[PDB]
Amino acid sequence: TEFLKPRLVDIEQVSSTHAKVTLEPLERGFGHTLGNALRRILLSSMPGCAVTEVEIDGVLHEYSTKEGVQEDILEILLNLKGLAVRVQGKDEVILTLNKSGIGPVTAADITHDGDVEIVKPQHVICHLTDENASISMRIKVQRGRGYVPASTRIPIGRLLVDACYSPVERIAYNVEAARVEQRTDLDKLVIEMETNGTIDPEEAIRRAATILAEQLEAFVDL
Amino acid sequence: VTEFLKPRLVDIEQVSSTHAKVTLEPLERGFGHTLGNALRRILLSSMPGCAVTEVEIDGVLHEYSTKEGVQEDILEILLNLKGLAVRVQGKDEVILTLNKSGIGPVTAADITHDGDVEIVKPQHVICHLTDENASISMRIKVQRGRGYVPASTRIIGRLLVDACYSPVERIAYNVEAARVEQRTDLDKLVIEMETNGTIDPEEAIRRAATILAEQLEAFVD
Amino acid sequence: GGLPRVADLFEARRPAPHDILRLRGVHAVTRYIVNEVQDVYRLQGVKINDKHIEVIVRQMLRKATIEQVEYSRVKIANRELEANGKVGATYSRDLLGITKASLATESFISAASFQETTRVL
Amino acid sequence: RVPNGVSGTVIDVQVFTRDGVEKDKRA
Amino acid sequence: NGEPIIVPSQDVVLGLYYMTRDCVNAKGEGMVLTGPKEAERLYRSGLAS
Amino acid sequence: KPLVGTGMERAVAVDSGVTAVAKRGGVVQYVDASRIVIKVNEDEMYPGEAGIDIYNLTKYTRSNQNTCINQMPCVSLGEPVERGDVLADGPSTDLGELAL
Amino acid sequence: LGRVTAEDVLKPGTADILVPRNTLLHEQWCDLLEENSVDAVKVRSVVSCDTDFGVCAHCYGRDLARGHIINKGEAIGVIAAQSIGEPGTQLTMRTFHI
Amino acid sequence: EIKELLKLGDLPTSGQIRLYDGRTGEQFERPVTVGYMYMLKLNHLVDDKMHARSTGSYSLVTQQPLGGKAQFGGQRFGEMEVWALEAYGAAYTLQEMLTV
Repeated sequence: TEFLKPRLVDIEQVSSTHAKVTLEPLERGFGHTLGNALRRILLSSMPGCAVTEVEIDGVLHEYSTKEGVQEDILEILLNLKGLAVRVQGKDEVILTLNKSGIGPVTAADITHDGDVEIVKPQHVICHLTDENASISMRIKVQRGRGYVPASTRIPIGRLLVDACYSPVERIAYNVEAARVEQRTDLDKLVIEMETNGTIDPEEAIRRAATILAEQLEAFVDL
Repeated sequence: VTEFLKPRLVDIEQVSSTHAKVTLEPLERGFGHTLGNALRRILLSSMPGCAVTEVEIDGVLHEYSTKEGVQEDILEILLNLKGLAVRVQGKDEVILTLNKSGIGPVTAADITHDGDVEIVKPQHVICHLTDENASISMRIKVQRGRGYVPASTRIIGRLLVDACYSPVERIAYNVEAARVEQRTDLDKLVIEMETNGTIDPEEAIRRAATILAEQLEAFVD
Repeated sequence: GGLPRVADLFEARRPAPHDILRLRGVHAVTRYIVNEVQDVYRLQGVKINDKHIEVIVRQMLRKATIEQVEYSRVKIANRELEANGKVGATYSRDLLGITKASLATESFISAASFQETTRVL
Repeated sequence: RVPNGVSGTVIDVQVFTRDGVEKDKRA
Repeated sequence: NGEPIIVPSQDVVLGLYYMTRDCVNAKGEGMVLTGPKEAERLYRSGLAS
Repeated sequence: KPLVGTGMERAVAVDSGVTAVAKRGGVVQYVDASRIVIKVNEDEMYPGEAGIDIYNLTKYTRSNQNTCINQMPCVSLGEPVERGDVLADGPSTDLGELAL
Repeated sequence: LGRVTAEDVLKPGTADILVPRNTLLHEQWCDLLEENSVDAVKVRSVVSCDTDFGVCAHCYGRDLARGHIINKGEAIGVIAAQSIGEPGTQLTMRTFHI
Repeated sequence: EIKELLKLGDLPTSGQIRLYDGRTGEQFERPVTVGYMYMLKLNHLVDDKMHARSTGSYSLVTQQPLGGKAQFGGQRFGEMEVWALEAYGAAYTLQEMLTV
């Protein structure tokens, strides 16, 4: 009438966006239960940060062009939709970007901030093709969870973008046999995680387990 | 951002003494399946209990043997024995003896009394005796375990019987739609439960939820 | 066979149903037309009860002669005359196609609604 | 003046005048 | 005519047809059961075909 | 673009006339989102000619069916171009191939 | 199935009556007459009715959409016309499937 | 040739794989055909087809509602619908639709 409890036993970091987590040991049937519950929770309820608004100097709306820039404003907004940023201490921040001269404009050109981290500095935003061209913009970053279209949430020259707050991209899991002293009926569970590099695997596992445990409180009823 | 909805409507309906329906509302989108599947799996395959595992019959040496004076057959006698509910206190292996003579229904009330052991349904039919000459003598083995174990996975005239340790007879769930002030994307969970009478459905639900919750203690902070 | 065969059976086109009625009774023309229509409809696997064709046939034959008048009027007049112990009347039934049967009705509003407004008005 | 149920953004305005008289500030 | 007009088709027919077929030497063949609920338990647990 | 095709996409895309095609070969001199300038090769110039080609592009115009028409450059700065090459894409076109 | 016996009909045996005259033949009656292998039956029809300005219930018979006998005040001409007309139209637009 | 290309890509030559249910995690009982296909979006959008009305404007000679979504019109109740209502026996519904 007693069960053995699992623990974290290994964390393997393939790269900055790929990870593996191992839970051991498990009784019969508990591996699949925990795996499916954790996969379902991890893919929908994790928090993150995203870009929500933008302002450019001479730009009125997004269906226009700018002299000396190869892309349209709409393509620039689509490019900005995929910027990954880590923020601590606040739930809202504003960044400034300034650039001049011929060449590409990357994420490394953003003015440095004390409590903001950029994880992929080589992300490309636009191109300048004239030697007498310059660009300056202001970008607003917020925190949340889920997917909020701009139309649902709702001066001339302020442009809104759709927000995808989730930092998780792919989840997989496997169940294998375990080696324990004199026992041959125990399993181990391996979870494979693919993200954008703005969340820690161990913290994600703890957060998902906390959400599930807090949801399970209502079933001990009267 | 860390705040999630909590249910505020819990409805319980008792169709019988061993059959219940529970409604829970409202939930976040997708959580009905998440909770229902896990609860169903734990209820189906992991609850402990007591069951009959083996039987010995004096006049029978083979499963297909024929015993005179009884209307039923050995197969049907085993089928009736498979549905007998019993509670054992402070032990894990009990032998019970049954001796009966006469002409009439032979039920569970004819088993020799032995306290630390109790019978849920005294009027459960075991067999019938047709003639005055006939008599029956038999022995029952009761153990403790988890889930369901078929007899085919384990194979002096001893006959193997399928073991039903879990007290749950039937479990099912369903998910429907719900809204809260134009937020029309939320879930509603409905659960149907039937047990064998040893415990009531609500106690089983609470026990399953406790078992599931105690497995996450290392990670939850 | 096909659609034109059905559309020609209901309008009493001359190749006979006229002679079948005049010589063997309307009870025979009923069965004749029912069988002929069901022959076309049963090749394709279509199930229709026999009542509806009988209804259409009854509506087809509605006048009489002894000029041309309504059958029910003649029957009522004969009943009234025989109620007084007098001599009634003898009549021979007719038969028309649906297009001609529709345009010869006691109501002129429905006939004008159907078709050929100017002539009816 | 916008038909019911239709939204959008203004991206172009055109003004047409003949050889007549008078003109507006926006024109 | 007399025949009904509400009749299942396509997916429903395929599903019921698939449930009601039988095979040879499938998993769990040769058991004796106490009723339909035991059959549902055995199918859901993965112990029978 | 389609992963599985038949091989007639380029013909339709070029003969329709919704793209921009180079009249003479040369080298790309200036390009932005709405204009392309080509410096013509030496052996394709008439006497007494400056020798540059200018292409202006169509931007956000409505069609007869209230849809959108838009052109986008697909060449970089300092690239060499031959005659009959695609310089810009039209609606439903990907690098000179029809894409619906 | 769903008519009313017009005249005297009896069991195949001599002087033995199976169904009384003017009865509505439901499933049980049809099974009973099929058990004894009834040769042929006579029924009432709409075309042979003496009612003027309309018809009468027993000459019509069963109402196929419900099961019981026909009620008073029902427009049977429109129903008959629709029943005949519909299958030809449905036959039309399914030709290209073959 | 398709099977040779599949083998070069390290994929099964039948074109079928194993799939799992996302709501329970259970494996479907038969292999399923999975692949890539080219899809199109046609110019029949439900935003251009939904319409409703309670009261509005009427014609001049025949004081009946106008027709067309552009001018906020009503739907036409034709001859065949009248035949259907006659076959049902619904006299009050028919009178309500014909007059008020």
